[PDB]
Amino acid sequence: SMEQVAMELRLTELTRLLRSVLDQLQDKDPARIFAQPVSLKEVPDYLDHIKHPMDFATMRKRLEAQGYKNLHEFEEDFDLIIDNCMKYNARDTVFYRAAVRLRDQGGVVLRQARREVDSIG
Repeated sequence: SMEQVAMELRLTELTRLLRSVLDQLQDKDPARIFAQPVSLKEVPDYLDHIKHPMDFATMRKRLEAQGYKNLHEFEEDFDLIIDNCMKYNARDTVFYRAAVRLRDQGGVVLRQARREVDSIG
């Protein structure tokens, strides 16, 4: 149908906007602490601590399969990245501190993205 196509153009455009959002958030992580999944070879107990792992490469795979239906779902995944780190790592670690900084800096980007998603529909 013509509607399904219209729907698919909006998903594609949302994907377009979320790709730009993802690139902006990932620039706030110059150390690349959040770039890839925590290694289960290097942290074999990780899943005993963290039940839903997340990282920027995994978000990117979901993104490119148009797997985010709305901004809320995308934010949920970003928030997992931050929250998993803040639980697994202690407060006095470069990891925890990197997550705090990513959260603080990402807030600005996410604030405007919500306005853009509401605005452009």
